[PDB]
Amino acid sequence: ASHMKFTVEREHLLKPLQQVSGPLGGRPTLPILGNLLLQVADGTLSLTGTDLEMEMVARVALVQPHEPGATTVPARKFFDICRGLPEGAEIAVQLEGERMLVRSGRSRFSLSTLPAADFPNLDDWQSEVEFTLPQATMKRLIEATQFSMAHQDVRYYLNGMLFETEGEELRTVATDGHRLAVCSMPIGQSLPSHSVIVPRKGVIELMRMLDGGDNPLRVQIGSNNIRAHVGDFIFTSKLVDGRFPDYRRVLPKNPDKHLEAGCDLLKQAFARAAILSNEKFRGVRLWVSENQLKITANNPEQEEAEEILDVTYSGAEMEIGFNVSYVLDVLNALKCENVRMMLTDSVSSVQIEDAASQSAAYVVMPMRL
Amino acid sequence: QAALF
Repeated sequence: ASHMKFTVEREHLLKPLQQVSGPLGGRPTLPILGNLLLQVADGTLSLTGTDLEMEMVARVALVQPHEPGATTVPARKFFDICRGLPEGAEIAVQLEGERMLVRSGRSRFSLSTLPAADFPNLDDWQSEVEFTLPQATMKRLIEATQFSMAHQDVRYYLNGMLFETEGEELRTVATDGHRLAVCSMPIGQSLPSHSVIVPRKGVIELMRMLDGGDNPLRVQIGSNNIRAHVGDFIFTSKLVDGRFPDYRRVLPKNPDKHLEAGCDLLKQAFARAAILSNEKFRGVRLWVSENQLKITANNPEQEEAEEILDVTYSGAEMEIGFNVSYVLDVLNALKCENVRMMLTDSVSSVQIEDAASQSAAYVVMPMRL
Repeated sequence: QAALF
């Protein structure tokens, strides 16, 4: 364990290195958080990156003679060296004193190290629920809602995504207090009930590990941590504390005005109107009348966009204002033929959803224009 | 802009 050494084909290293460098990046703090932990033992090389809140581990099987041990090495420099070597290269790595040597061909790189003993670990924990699902289903759930997470709200429980198991369904919820997205998908297993908040940076990391086609995703949820296994990777994150809002109480109660329109026509009309909306406040005005929607936008310069669209609507006329970016985010996430908007009045939220599917639902709160 | 909660 004192003299780590391994030799591995470049192509078995590149994707693991790229993946484990995900939690890394900006804001130097502890020096060793810019490093990857390398551990050789019993036929396996493990590579780990962490930002203290979450960690990503990749396992690479070692075919060739190796000696056990561990060290840490600058992540980006090690990846850039491996990637810069020619296709098919064999990469021989060994600790020499306080340096890590990387050799291939007549190329030699001697990298600085920091001790493996200094590499931070997440505290140990106990999984309460576990389930396995296709990557495509998790990717659905996250893409349907991720845009509605808050970024830096003082309501820190909003800077993340709720993952909820209920019956046979896995559900995601995201909201920033101005808009909410919820999506649920069947999992094919009866699950205990759990509701946990994954921090927004963990959502992004989870989601970048779903490159794999058909390798399934195994999820374990504890009281304070979540872990996802895909292929040879294991991702673990802390959870966020707090009582996340109940989407069931956020959905508009009995909206009485039901508008249906083509999703692409509606999206393009809002996108053009947005050009002449206020650059900061983004307000657009919707006027609904018999089978018609009018969208208007004005800015401090007194420029004005107006779009009129034929829609399906029978009901009282009303006017309502929205941040057009929030509406465009919903329409971009729907990707369907027809959308349904369900309205109540000018001061109340609206529900937006695919006219043909109820798997996802969106709620947007209006603006007083 | 109004809030949901």
